[PDB]
Amino acid sequence: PMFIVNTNVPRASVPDGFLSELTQQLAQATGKPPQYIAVHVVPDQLMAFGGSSEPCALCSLHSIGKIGGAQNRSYSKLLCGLLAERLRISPDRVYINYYDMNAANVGWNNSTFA
Amino acid sequence: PMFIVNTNVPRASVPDGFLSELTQQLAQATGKPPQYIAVHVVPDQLMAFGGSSEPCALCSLHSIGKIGGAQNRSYSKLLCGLLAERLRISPDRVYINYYDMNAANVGWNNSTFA
Amino acid sequence: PMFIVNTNVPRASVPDGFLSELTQQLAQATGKPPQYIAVHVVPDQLMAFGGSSEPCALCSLHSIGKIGGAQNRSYSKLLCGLLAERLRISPDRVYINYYDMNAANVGWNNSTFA
Ligand SMILES: O=c1nc(-c2cccnc2)sc2ccccc12
Ligand SMILES: O=c1nc(-c2cccnc2)sc2ccccc12
Ligand SMILES: O=c1nc(-c2cccnc2)sc2ccccc12
Ligand SMILES: O=c1nc(-c2cccnc2)sc2ccccc12
Repeated sequence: PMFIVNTNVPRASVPDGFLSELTQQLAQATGKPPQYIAVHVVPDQLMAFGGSSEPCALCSLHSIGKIGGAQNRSYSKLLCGLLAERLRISPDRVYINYYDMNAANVGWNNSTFA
Repeated sequence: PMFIVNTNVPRASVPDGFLSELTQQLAQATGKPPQYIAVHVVPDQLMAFGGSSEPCALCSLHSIGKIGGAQNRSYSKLLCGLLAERLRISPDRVYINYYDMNAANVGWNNSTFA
Repeated sequence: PMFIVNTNVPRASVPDGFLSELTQQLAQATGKPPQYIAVHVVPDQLMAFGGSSEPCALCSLHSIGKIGGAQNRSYSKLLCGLLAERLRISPDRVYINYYDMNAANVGWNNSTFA
């Protein structure tokens, strides 16, 4: 899986350990091995959410499966929780787009997962 | 809705108020209230379009609905117009990818939409 | 087509000709003229892959067609090869998401390709 967070919160506000925590928490949440989890945090972005430049985040989670109604609610609680606690971003200023990737459309190490 | 523009134009060339204008104009164009609209502008990027490093932009618009043939033509006219007028990017050096998101695949405020 | 690479490799380690090399190689691989190809490289990113911050890349390739099981297996070899040689990234620390875009969902030059 791959999780990306884009935020206007400054780099200095991203705690040491955050990438590791996202990796571990996402491994738990998706049930996929941590070695397959990629995480990408992009601070200091020029962003607005609802016209306001208060802290916000635009995120994506891509996974081959493990994406769906109840699962995505669980991920959103988890991930908004982490963004609120670690980056001090209000959950109502976060969007997370979820993508259920076909294995044939995910490349890795000179092939795909199909 | 979420609009992202990645461009090689420098940050200093992005006019004051650009994210506000994008918010307002996208609210009008999509019919969604501006509170729902998130905008993300990423200048100074290392990019090429057609092998040329002249000003260009790669953009995305994600929305739960309000995506379709005629609508996307209208968004393209609007958005290319703004990138041309405000960032001085030729419309023929802009790609905009449109994504119709299922509500269940959009997280917000500790949960997802439906 | 549009190819994006996000990587923790530093900017100074991205060769000046990489965007052009990618443009040319992707034109050959997709069978699309290079004028249609846009490339975006984002270095210096805060990323981890499998919980490690050794060099890695998260990439996407969007195209109106020319996307599919066999083609994506081929693109992965092409792109892993380029990332390994030019950016010194191990191919097992590369993900590439492939997106077959509907022409109606790709904006360009004030309109879409529909
Ligand atoms: O569910 C998975 N999703 C992966 C993914 C999806 C989209 C983008 N990038 C990566 S990689 C992976 C490797 C092994 C086992 C499961 C997975
Ligand atoms: O106007 C509203 N905006 C909302 C929203 C959703 C996502 C991002 N930003 C804002 S959710 C909402 C709930 C109840 C009543 C009004 C609203
Ligand atoms: O049209 C909407 N799209 C939203 C969206 C889509 C994709 C990514 N991020 C946000 S937020 C929203 C909230 C309530 C009612 C409509 C919408
Ligand atoms: O295959 C193509 N894909 C293009 C694309 C797709 C997704 C995102 N950005 C660009 S642009 C294009 C122009 C003319 C003829 C073919 C194409």
